[PDB]
Amino acid sequence: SLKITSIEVFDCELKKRDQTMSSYNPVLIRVNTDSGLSGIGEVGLAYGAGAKAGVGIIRDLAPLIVGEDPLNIEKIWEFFFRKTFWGMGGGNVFYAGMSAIDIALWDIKGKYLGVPVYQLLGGKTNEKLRTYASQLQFGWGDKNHILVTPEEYAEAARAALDDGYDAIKVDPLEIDRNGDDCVFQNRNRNYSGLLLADQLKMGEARIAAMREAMGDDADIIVEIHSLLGTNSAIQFAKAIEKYRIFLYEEPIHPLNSDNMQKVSRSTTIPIATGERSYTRWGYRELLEKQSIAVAQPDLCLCGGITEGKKICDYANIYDTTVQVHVCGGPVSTVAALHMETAIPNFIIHEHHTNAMKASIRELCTHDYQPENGYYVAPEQPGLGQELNDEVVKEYLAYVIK
Amino acid sequence: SLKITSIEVFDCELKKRDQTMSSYNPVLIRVNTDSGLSGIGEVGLAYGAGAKAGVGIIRDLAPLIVGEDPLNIEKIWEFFFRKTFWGMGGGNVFYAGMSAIDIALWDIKGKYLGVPVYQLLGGKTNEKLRTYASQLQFGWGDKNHILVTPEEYAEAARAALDDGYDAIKVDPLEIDRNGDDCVFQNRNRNYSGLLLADQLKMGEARIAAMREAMGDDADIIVEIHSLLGTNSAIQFAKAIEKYRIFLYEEPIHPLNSDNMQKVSRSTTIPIATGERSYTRWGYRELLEKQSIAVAQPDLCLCGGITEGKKICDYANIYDTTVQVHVCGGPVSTVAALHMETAIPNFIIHEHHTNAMKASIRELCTHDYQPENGYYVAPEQPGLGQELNDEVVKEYLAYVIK
Amino acid sequence: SLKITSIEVFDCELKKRDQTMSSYNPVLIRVNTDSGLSGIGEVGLAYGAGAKAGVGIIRDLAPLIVGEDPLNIEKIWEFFFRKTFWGMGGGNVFYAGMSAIDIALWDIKGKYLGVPVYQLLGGKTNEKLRTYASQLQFGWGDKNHILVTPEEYAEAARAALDDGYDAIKVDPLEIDRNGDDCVFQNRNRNYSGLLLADQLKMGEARIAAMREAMGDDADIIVEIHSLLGTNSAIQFAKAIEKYRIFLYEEPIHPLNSDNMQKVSRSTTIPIATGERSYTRWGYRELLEKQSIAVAQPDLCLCGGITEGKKICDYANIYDTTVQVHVCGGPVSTVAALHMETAIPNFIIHEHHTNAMKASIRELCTHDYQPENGYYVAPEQPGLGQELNDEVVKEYLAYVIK
Amino acid sequence: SLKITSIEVFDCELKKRDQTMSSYNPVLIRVNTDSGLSGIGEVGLAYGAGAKAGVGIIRDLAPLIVGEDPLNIEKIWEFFFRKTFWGMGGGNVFYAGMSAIDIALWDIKGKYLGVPVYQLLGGKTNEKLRTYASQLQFGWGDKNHILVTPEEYAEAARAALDDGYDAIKVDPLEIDRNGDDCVFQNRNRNYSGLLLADQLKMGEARIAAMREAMGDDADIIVEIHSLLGTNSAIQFAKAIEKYRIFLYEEPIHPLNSDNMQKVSRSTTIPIATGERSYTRWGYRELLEKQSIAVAQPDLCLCGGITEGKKICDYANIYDTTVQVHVCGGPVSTVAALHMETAIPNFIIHEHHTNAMKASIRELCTHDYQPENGYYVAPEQPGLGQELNDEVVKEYLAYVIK
Ligand SMILES: [Mg+2]
Ligand SMILES: [Mg+2]
Ligand SMILES: [Mg+2]
Ligand SMILES: [Mg+2]
Repeated sequence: SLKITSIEVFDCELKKRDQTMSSYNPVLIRVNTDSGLSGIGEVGLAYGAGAKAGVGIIRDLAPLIVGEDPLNIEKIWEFFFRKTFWGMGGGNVFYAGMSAIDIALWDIKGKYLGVPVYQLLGGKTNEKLRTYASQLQFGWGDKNHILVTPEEYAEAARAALDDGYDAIKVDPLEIDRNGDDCVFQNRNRNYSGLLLADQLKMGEARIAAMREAMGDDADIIVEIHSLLGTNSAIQFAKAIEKYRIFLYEEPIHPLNSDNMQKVSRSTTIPIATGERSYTRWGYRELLEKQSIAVAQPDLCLCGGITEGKKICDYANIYDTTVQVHVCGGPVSTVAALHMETAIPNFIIHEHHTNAMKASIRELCTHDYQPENGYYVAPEQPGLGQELNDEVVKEYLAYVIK
Repeated sequence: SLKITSIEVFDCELKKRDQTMSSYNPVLIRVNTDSGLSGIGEVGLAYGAGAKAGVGIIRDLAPLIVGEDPLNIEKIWEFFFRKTFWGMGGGNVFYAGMSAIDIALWDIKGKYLGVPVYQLLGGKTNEKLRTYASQLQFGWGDKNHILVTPEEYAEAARAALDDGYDAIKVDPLEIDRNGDDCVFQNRNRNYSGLLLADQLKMGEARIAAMREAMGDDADIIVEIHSLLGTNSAIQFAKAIEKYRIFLYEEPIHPLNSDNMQKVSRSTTIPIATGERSYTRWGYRELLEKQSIAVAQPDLCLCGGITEGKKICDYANIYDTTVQVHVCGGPVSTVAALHMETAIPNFIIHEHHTNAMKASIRELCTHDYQPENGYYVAPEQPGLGQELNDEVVKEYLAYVIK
Repeated sequence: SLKITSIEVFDCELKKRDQTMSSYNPVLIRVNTDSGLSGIGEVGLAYGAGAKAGVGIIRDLAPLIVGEDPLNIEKIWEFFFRKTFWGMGGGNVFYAGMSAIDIALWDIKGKYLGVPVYQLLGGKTNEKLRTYASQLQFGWGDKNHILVTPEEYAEAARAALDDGYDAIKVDPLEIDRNGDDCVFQNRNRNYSGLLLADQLKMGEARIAAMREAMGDDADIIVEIHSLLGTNSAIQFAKAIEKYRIFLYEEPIHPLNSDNMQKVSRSTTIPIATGERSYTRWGYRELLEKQSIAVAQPDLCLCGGITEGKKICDYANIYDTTVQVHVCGGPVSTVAALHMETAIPNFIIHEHHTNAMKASIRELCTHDYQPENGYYVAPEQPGLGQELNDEVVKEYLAYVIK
Repeated sequence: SLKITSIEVFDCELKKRDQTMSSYNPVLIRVNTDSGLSGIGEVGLAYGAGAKAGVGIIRDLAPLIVGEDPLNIEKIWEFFFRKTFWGMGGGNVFYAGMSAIDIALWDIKGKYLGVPVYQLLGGKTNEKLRTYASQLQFGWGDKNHILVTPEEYAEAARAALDDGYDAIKVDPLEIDRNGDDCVFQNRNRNYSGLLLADQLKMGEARIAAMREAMGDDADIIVEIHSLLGTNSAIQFAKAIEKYRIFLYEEPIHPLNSDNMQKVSRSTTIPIATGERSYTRWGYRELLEKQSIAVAQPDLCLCGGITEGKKICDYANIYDTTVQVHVCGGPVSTVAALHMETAIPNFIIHEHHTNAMKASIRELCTHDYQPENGYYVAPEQPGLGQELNDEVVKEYLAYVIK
């Protein structure tokens, strides 16, 4: 049999190699065994305020499974859920720690059994995966900058379509009229109540310009990053329904599920959420209340592959399809690709604007990128990724033995 | 006006000074200002899997408020909620980081204004605070060890009453037949479904013996630590109803609020929970579904004094009274005392079996202990504690400047 | 320590100095202590039928706290709630009496601690406060008269915008086709059922003329003063949705919360209410039923600053923002300014058309007015207002000793 | 036709004529007409904090109907509801002012038409009215003082039965161990959460002793005066169910109707409330949620005879029967008797322990007292009372002409 021998934690402070990417700190792990099979995982706190907590949570959780059999993945998941105290009252950090370990264990099991992770998740259901260009308020391809003017948003939409995408996502309210970023800066605090005329006009004009540039057929997902409250989310939705919006993502935060239901009932645009929703239990009220068209769990936050699969299976009975949230290192991308290949209720894959950055790509050994708007799964045993040790040795923070 | 100059984070690995306390690791902070006024706070992850994540979250949050005016407490809270990404989909670790900072800010403001924190929370509403002896499964007073036999539990109860308490709390199922601890060990996995006869008998016998030793008048709170599921929680409740139980704490975890409601409707014992429920949003479904008689936020987890007050005020409209959850360092205790002194809907104060332990006491410079089953408020400016520098220098982990 | 020594009640029958303002009777109080620190408050019954009851309620409540420590503000509030009989079945008059006393106690506590009241409410969250010109059916600035013709309403909108406002409020149905006032006269009794064509046309034409005059960007709040019933409120709302209405205030009275929900579900205009809703308990059904976008408690009716803060905190979890209702003397204005400065869910401040009247301004020592559409908080200890004794000595009605 | 010429308001400070009755201050009015017909009414704020507000509200409302035709009772009621501002967000004081006027108008109309008021309410439905001896915690008959010991309560019960009653009401928790009164004093603040063992025992012992002294057949109503909260109300109910309790009155206050429902569902004792519930709107949630077996509007608070009748008629469709709340002057009694004589859903009449007191009796010119546990209706035109001018001249406070 196998025993876990050590877990390495990498604090990937990208600013050390790429000062461009200073808002960014992937947290990667490697779980090693006495057989010599290792697996890699990722804690999904690469952006916002969380990376150092993410490193910490691996230090908290890793000691509990040193010496244990990695193949009992359900048992290990349940132990973390039940026997840690915080497993039964956890959130983004705790479940991110479980997720990272869980991903690595799936990687190990695939290598042990000689097959890609999608085989272990039910086989090749989807041979290729429709993909969108994500977060175009930061540009696409050539012109990468913070976009303010409607013409700039139109240009980014054209760039993405020229790159062979037939779907894009944009947050048209994140960037204020001065070019400040409302996700991370105290700007437009009124967003949580009702929009001002200028703000409604700013957001609608960006979407209008993008729809004009793209034509009618390509799809537009409107990302809101939980910036709006129930009333402004509905207000803005009604202003943009005329542009044929595919999905309306995180119109408000997920903490009040009844408010999510009210948003969904009050616009014709289908609602997506999930990146800030963790475990089956974090989807129960969203699904039961018929509030969402699309679930977007992050496999590096929601409980990993074991739990992600369960969220997908559950979503299916409410006609809710799945786009895994992906915004971190290469490990998140491969976990998503295996999940999406296997699940019958896949809808679309998210290709983040920064997924081609050198400092992200160099963390791992393989590069999986879309071609002409489509992704395919890795075919090697396990996830099909390893860490690039030449780079990650500089990011090694802790070894749990 | 004032400016935050640095935040110190203390990783209190108590095992370094007391090998008996290796299950515990308080996480303390100190927020310093350019006036020389400092405030102290606590991240409520002293037990279970979480301490190192708690250290990390302070590394993540502290840099965002270095240089800012500490007096703008509501603004700082809201910024953490809104502009960090994870504040709108947090959990135990994120909200614990917010809590510690918030508590340190109230300490600063009390010191600045020259009054105890209870004055800033509305004044001296409750002159003294009824207190219970908490967690008697580990003994009380003279005989402190893991208790197994009904007679041992009866002895603990007598010891508590002799110490001047007229209320105790006990988890009569945590310890199995062999003395193993179900909270942190993989024992009695069947607890989440239905109890076996031996287990029902084991728990009831402990309660029965305790009630016999105490007499009818002293109160028994039954703690379940979310060890049971809906069905076993009800099964066990109905077996112990005959002993006149004051509160039933965490019969199940709080992740499914409808199941909490079902428990509440299926026993005559009033339900308490809340140590694993964070922010006002954490209490909305519990209160609206009329599921709980007593809310138990931990001020070092639930969002601090600012948010804890709001939880208390909200609970009041549903006739839900409050016992702050306290299991950590001396900072958690004083935050609790100030809150409980101010709120009209205080019910009882939790005095944990280890809150008198040297290795916990020695973190801070003052003593606050109950007398004749009652607590009173600190009366000095601010929280009424400082760090004991001679001790905590050995625990200093990071300074954010 | 401090003890309350006396409470003065001022029956401000403005007609004694200003026959123009004969519909108006502010009720002010002053609470004095043995330290020489005094605080002022206001009973929010300056208009409609209530002022003499308001004077009476201070006579009823004041004796109960002579000799008591004013710093225990929560204790005093709770005593009035619990131990007066009518505190637990009260309404506008009883809660107005509690509010006035509560405001004065906050004033005292701010002076005692040397800081403005907003500091005690959580600090400076909002540095400036967007303000609307309120009740333009009575004119703005130059032409103050009862407005009937659509051109007159357009003129008042222009006057307000010229005064530097970017938002206005108007009740376009209060004034009937003969210039009578439906709020206080038995006219258009059919309003509670369904509107007649002429009435629908009258109201819509006024709003249309105002939107035309203002342009598209400035905001229009439509005040209904509970004149309409569920069916006519919806009927009228649907007629005016085309003009981009910001808020629809008091479309019906608050006594049937399910009817409020039905109104909210049946129009795209966000609903505001609250001036006739008192205490947390008066908002529970409004919020739970997701009926309101904006809460408008009057701090001189709803339970004061202590309770107002609690209403704001509660509203926030439903994405409900707050505009304090202000239509009385200068004390109401300052209480609102301190509240709005501190709360994270402020949306807009109400500047009533009569807030510049000489006979109102002369009641107090300071004048706080908006500049270019914005208010700021007072900065002196306490509320930042005192009574102007030269004037108010003529209004002194009772001293409770 | 007739015209109202003046309204006299009497501030009945009974302490001026009887120092034993200093807790009580009836507020009476007389409405005079140009025909010489007068009517009398009562503002139901004779106890608790409210009398002077009640005098004031008559000053506020009276001027609005001087000169009007008193026969248009529905019109006058509706005008107060609709055209005063506060009538659509009132409460105890506002609706009490409406009530007093309304009762005086029915007195006038009965006199004008030459028939007792019950005839105008539908006729003599109930020839006699079962009556209970109310509030035995203050003694009955020979021994009138604050009662403490179970034997004292048993003695009160025997005294009532000897007086010909076959039903009593008692609040067994209002008086503490030391004889202090929890209704108006800050004692037993914990009552709003959960009862302590001593308090549960104290209340149960009083009920037990009473049931023993009475025998099984006579009825016991348990009054709680809204002293308990949801959880303690249920706790105490379940302790006294064994004594066969007829009604449980005001187990909690009426501000949260969902909690009232929860109480109703959690005990086998039928719930009564309504003295602190006003207008039909005050009863809607109570009746629809099937929370109450018996409604207890006070006609001097709930909106008078006009509105009281409507409450009775509405309660009927939910099988809710009516006991009018009566604790005030002789006017409240006769209004009750006429209402109860007419309504098909009468259940029992409340005879308060002080309704026979000289200082209350002497306010009016006639005697109406129960006999052998039964009341009958007055038979003279109108209400069947006049003011005793020789007494009330000393209480005259205002005349509105
Ligand atoms: Mg997103
Ligand atoms: Mg616990
Ligand atoms: Mg209004
Ligand atoms: Mg009663």
